[PDB]
Amino acid sequence: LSPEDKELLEYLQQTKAKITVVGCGGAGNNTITRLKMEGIEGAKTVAINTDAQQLIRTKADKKILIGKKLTRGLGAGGNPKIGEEAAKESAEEIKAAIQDSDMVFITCGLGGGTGTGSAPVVAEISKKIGALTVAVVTLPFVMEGKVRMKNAMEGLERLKQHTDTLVVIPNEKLFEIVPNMPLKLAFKVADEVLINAVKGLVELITKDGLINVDFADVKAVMNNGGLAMIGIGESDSEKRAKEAVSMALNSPLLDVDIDGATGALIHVMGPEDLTLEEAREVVATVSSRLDPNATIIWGATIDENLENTVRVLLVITGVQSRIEFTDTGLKRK
Ligand SMILES: Nc1nc2c(ncn2[C@@H]2O[C@H](COP(=O)(O)OP(=O)(O)OP(=O)(O)O)[C@@H](O)[C@H]2O)c(=O)[nH]1
Repeated sequence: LSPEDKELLEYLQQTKAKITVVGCGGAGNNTITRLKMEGIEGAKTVAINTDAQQLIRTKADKKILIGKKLTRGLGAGGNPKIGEEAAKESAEEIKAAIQDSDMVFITCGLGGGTGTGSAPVVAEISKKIGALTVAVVTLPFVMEGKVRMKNAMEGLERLKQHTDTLVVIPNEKLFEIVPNMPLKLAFKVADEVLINAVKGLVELITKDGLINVDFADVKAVMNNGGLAMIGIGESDSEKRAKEAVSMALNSPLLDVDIDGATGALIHVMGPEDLTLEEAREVVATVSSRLDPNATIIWGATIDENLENTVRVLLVITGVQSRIEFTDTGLKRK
């Protein structure tokens, strides 16, 4: 290299795109374990919990037992205030774990005491250290009771204050995607949706695909993404891409009017035969549903184990104006 280049290269050393995924509580730890095992690209995994038992069986690059003094390696018994206090007690440890992150993804299942209470604290620390802060959480199933939903919605309001983009997945809508879903599989299905949303979002940024995804562009869209919801579709039919995206756009997970969306993140995943043209069609389709002024970030990657199905992850941002937060859940205005 040359003097100019050598300098630049060194610059590239300091600069980067450090991404960290933080799973709080049992549901959050379960998600992290999966990401670590199946291997998530270009991202560090961090699991935190008050419950030492759940944490020890979890798998991640780093684990943080929060609230030692407060809970003594025990769970929060459903009390969000314990999770919040616990996270505060361990702020320094959490800070050390996500310290040099350019972007932090916070994931958990809202409704319990740990995830609900600590997620907002992790988010506050994430922004204070200057990282693009994104949350991807789930709301509980109706069958879990109103207390769990209230605590979740309150935690959702608190989280909303400290995140740059808050992606919310309504577990209850999973029953609209698979009507005859056996209760014993309800959480195994939610698990699948959570992983696809988080891994899908993370890899859209870190995984090499048929087209480059610029981190700066991702920042611009998510810096003020506000409240976001997802849509998931997949098809192996003649018009794989067309059907997949149609499924995503009509997904019950995307429970809101999207015409008033400020932006979107689109991740097209398919087998080795996936072309840029299919991905283009997915994006073209989505763009016609959103405001003509919305910013759309998209990518297309190859998923080794897909065979001949194309999957589409959609993330519509800035829909807070079309949603209302109630103690019973999210309601479309
Ligand atoms: N996908 C998924 N969601 C889960 C699972 N377990 C529970 N949930 C959901 O996540 C919410 C919070 O549960 P946990 O993560 O177990 O709770 P916690 O944050 O650890 O809180 P405490 O046990 O009170 O300390 C529940 O209300 C369910 O909606 C799981 O295995 N997978």
